[PDB]
Amino acid sequence: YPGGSTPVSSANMM
Amino acid sequence: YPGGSTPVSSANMM
Amino acid sequence: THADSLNNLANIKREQGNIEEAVRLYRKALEVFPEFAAAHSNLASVLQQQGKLQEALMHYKEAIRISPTFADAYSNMGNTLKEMQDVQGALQCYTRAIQINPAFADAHSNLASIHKDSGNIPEAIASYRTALKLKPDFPDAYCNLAHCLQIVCDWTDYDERMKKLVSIVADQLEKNRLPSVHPHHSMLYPLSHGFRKAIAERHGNLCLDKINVLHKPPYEHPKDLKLSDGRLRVGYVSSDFGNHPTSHLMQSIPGMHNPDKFEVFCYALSPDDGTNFRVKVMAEANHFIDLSQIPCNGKAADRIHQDGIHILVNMNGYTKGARNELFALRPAPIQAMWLGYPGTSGALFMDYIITDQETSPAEVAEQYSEKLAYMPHTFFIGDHANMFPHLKKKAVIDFKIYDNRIVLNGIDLKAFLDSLPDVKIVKMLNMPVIPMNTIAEAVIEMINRGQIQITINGFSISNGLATTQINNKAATGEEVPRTIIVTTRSQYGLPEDAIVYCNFNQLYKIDPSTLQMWANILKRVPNSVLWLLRFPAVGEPNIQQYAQNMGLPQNRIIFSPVAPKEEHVRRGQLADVCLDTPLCNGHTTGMDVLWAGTPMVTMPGETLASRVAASQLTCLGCLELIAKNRQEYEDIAVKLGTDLEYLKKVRGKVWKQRISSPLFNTKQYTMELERLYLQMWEHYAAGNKPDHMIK
Amino acid sequence: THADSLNNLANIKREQGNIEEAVRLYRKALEVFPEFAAAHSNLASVLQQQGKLQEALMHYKEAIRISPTFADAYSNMGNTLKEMQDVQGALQCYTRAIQINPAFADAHSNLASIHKDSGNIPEAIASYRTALKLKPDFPDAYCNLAHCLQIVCDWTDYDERMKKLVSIVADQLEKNRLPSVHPHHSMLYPLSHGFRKAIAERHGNLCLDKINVLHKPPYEHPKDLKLSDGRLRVGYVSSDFGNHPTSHLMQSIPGMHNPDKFEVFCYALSPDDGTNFRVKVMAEANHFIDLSQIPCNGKAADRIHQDGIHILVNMNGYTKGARNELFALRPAPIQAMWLGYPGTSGALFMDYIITDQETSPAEVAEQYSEKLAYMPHTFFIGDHANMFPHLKKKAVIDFKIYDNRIVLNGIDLKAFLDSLPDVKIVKMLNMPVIPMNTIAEAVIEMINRGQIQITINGFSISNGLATTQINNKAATGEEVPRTIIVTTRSQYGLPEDAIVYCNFNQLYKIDPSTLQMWANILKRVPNSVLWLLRFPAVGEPNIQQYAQNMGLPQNRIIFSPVAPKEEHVRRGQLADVCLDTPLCNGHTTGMDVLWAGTPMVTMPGETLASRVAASQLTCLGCLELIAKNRQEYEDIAVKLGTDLEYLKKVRGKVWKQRISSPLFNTKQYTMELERLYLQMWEHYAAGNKPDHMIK
Ligand SMILES: O=c1ccn([C@@H]2O[C@H](COP(=O)(O)OP(=O)(O)O)[C@@H](O)[C@H]2O)c(=O)[nH]1
Ligand SMILES: O=c1ccn([C@@H]2O[C@H](COP(=O)(O)OP(=O)(O)O)[C@@H](O)[C@H]2O)c(=O)[nH]1
Repeated sequence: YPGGSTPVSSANMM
Repeated sequence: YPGGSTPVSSANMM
Repeated sequence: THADSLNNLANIKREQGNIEEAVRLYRKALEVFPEFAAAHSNLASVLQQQGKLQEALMHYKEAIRISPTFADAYSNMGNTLKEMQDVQGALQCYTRAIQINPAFADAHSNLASIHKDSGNIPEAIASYRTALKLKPDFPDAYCNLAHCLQIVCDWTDYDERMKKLVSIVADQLEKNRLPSVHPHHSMLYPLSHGFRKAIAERHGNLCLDKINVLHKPPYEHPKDLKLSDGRLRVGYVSSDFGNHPTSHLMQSIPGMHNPDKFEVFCYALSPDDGTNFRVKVMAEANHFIDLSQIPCNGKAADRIHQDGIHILVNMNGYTKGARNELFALRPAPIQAMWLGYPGTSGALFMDYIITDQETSPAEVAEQYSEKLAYMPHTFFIGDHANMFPHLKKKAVIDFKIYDNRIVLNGIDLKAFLDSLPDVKIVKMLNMPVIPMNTIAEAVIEMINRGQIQITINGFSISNGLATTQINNKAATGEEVPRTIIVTTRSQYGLPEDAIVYCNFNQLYKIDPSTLQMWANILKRVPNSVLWLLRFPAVGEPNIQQYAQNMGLPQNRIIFSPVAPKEEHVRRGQLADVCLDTPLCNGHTTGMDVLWAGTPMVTMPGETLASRVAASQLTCLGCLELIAKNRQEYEDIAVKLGTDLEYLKKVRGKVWKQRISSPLFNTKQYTMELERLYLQMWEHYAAGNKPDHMIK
Repeated sequence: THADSLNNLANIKREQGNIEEAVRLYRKALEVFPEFAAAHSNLASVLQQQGKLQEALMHYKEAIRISPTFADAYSNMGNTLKEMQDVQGALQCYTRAIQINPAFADAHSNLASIHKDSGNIPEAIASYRTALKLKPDFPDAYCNLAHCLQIVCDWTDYDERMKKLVSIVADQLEKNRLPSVHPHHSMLYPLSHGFRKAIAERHGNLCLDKINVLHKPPYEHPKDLKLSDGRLRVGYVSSDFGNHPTSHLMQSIPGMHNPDKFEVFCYALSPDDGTNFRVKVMAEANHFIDLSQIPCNGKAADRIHQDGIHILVNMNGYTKGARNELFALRPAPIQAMWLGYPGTSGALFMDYIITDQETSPAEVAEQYSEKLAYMPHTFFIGDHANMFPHLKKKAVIDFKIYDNRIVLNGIDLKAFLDSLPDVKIVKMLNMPVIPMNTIAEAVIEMINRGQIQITINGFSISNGLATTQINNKAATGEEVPRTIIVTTRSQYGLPEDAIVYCNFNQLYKIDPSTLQMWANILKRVPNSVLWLLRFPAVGEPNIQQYAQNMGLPQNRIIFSPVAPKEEHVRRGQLADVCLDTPLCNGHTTGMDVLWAGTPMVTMPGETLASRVAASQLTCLGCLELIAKNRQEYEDIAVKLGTDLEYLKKVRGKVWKQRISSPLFNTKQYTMELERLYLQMWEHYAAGNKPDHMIK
């Protein structure tokens, strides 16, 4: 969120 | 330094 | 000349797979001729691949000094720094590579990946386009650009883009090269199930290749529960024990396991982030092991094996922070995929995928490399009953009866209502209604003035938009709010006299067919709006342009910023209906909307990711919300937005069933997971290889 | 229309200085008409200025929803997010502002500042140029671009650029507007001392304006030492108690204070970074107060006053993490500027500047708003004797005698040399020399092969380029290395048969006149190289181009990457001479080079920042290294590079004097600082206002 953080499921680096 | 950090004296935001 | 031959020999032994002999030979070439840029660059690449990043960095520094026009060494050094989490350093290296050689397509693509990972999608798009202008045949840049375009809902030449992605994947699989489409993104594109499984398998093979160099023998596994005193040792492996959707779904599960039959080990792949989610799992698991302090996959797998794990649970799959090399080493006799990854691992080292009959019907077993292990209702779970108990009940303020215009929620809401003189109880549990009097005026005045909080009869009445200013831990879901919170349509610019269709997922889940379906619904329901999120804000003008092209004025779509966790779940109460994305459903997001009591319309597809929402609805007991095709999806959504008595019935069903059904029942879920674990164990103990656990 | 008049009244009361009445009136305008974008945007700006960032953010979110074409609100919301340390969020906002209005010069400039602060100077330069293309008269963008250009050594139209900066500052000071040149950068440009002091004063005035809104009365100060049992209470205020040059200079000072006469309070403005520098100051100060946990400047100044501080020490000035508002509140009767800031605060709330006769001669008192408080030798100090005691002695390997080709250092170096059969002692203390035999071959083989370490007679022999792989705390200076380290010219590509002139500062300190002086030296000394750092790497091609234009081939300048702290100090032993930057000297960097025993040539200017190196050399006792003009600077540097017997004499003088002189003597320094403190106190106690303490 603006002013903080919203963690999400995301891809690992490749 | 590349792969780490080298802290330096720097200006405050304005 | 002798140094040249030594470098050639090292390259030969490198191709054979003998990495240690290659290192020894590169060092001998440097011993003979120390100012050898190519030998330094080759040794650095070899060390980087071994995970010896600091050592690789020494050799890249040598190559760049010796050959100042060696743009390739700057680019490769940038890749090593990126892996070391030195983002600024990596950017500096790619910047220098582009300055040395402006025609170096790879360096532009690597620079674009820094902009992408830093959230600057328009700059990522610009740098990928430069890479493709320079090198038209560039699978990594094309596929990474396609994902940037997906994130911002840029659908220019979409059908042709989708055909090219499929063509690129087909060629890479045929030529035995690692596909440029990430397995976690494969469900977003119209690839075959065979192709999606093959991409996953290639990623699984990378893990096996990385562990084969350790030359570790196969582990001796337990054959009974005697050494564990009749208890099944279950190991949960996750990089997400902390502030992350994974913990927001399963944080209560470890502590709900039966200690008489189970011994729980949680293997954290991430350091402690200081949040209550990490505190809870550390306090409630029988054992908590911080593997982030053990970077070697060999030593970390030895640790898992030493603990005597019977069932090792992969909660990452191909997601950020994963260490699938741990599973490739097979430290446990049974290894299962669970909850965190919505697809197949495609890997032989994973035995099972924990799913259900709705998500993964037996007919589609071919889409998975793993055997299917069914939970009885849905494999999906959420910690909403523990994290947001203040949303179990609600009261409304009648400002003219509506259940979603002005809403109150709080642990002490009953006591507050008891202090009020003219409260009406509308039978559904039941919904208390406060009339448009002095107390109702004070509430609306607070919202209009942007005031943080007020006091009514000694009770704390908080503005729902100001939770971070009142209690930041309550805003993130780390603590239950201790005040009464007000949520209103006016806080988000939503119309007081219209139907609100919502979708709170990241915009990448929307495709042209989905937006067209939504436009068709809006056109059929005059008094209606579509409520979406700036996820990211750069996707907003693209959605608005395509909606305008579909014949919808700007005022039919309302955007809100992404909100802190508690506010996001709470504001779902303002919508009438959630319109789920058929391409890739809301997973955590679907649980969030249903906890608010919001009916969700879905059209299940074929992939696991496109079927989760229908599995959640089937468990909930709302079969009427599941569409078989696009026309039925539109018809269900239009019926809900026009037949107000039907809408009331369905919203009432969702409101009651989120409690009475198994959906949010973490204790029942843990008990069913335990039943499934014992089935897997008894099958293995009897000397059988894994098979589908489908009854 | 009533809401319009209410917003107008709030704007009036805002201009008057009544911020609380302005807030109340903006809220009343919103009470009347809630969908008022201008009232939300004005209230947000007012709250942002009050430091109420979260509250300001609520109102910016309202403005952007109400008016989707309100690019100004997106840009201003971006500024609030930047202040909240949400860099990605801020970038998203500036990106949206530019998409809404591509002609919005301010948004491009704000986007350029994100690229600048994130270290991406070429992107910062590109965005500032777009801002200036759109708005030619834009002081903030022009001055910020001039600083980007300074960082990368881009000297295109330098003289005209310098004239324009002076013209911009002159106009801003005349029109009572905050100058666009930051006071910390003012010494880099040819501004008058009057202008540099006036810029500083305007920054000091911002702090006073921010504290006047708290409406706090003047504090009652102690008039004696009775309540402190005859002890002087000294408060050190710094955001740099941790891994930062400030702690690398003064970390031993708090613990060296005499407890019978002094009570030391360290006020940290930064959270604990987990480093040994923070551990040391927390363990050794009599009191350690974490003000990072007290964001309110009123409450933090109340805390300082409650402690009964007699002398409050400003270690930041206008540097990152400063809270000069604490000093503007005057919680102590004596407030002094010390060590961290190389210039005047220009502020009436600062009483003294701790300096010396060499740095700040009485003649130039006019350059400072503060009264001069002289330390007897230099105000400069370094913790080198405590942090790098392994560099107090050295041994060399004779590979053909040179003191700086192949160097060994270590706590156990004497014991290692005693285990060797044919060690020669060259009288200078003394320098042991190891001959070119079996042990000398094993050392060079390690370096050439890039090997991390070897063992000789049971002693640990480490490759100086691999310190982070051996002991990361020793690499950063947090721990003293426990192995014997090898440092060689071949590790950096330096010539074995030539004079090495070095400069390890950030490239921004170099200007065209300086590079020309250096080119003149190199041309006069055939067997010579200039050794510089990639600080940043993007400055390397600019320096190389200007050097080529001056007639120097590429091979006359050798670049190395920035190194971890210990390696940076240790590798200074490889140079013959350091060429100091006259524009702005090396300060911490000068102490680093002198600890290696490297003579430094300097030309002191008029500003404090241009005179530090000559003050360090005067204390050291090397007057012959101080140049009165450019010709003398070149003549001294050329004499050192050509008269080898003279070079030997000078290097020997530096080697001995870094120990025998007061330069690195922290105990003597603390005792002299204590003498100065008592002079300041006795002057105030006698009822006198501050005056120069110059004897
Ligand atoms: O305004 C919002 C919208 C979403 N979320 C959270 O953002 C995350 C999105 O994660 P992801 O995209 O992985 O959701 P999923 O695909 O599982 O629905 C979930 O924890 C949501 O609860 C949030 O806190 N605020
Ligand atoms: O290769 C290098 C070059 C410099 N430094 C350190 O970088 C900092 C630079 O800080 P600053 O620019 O403020 O130095 P100053 O202007 O005081 O010389 C100092 O702590 C140096 O010791 C370092 O660790 N490695």
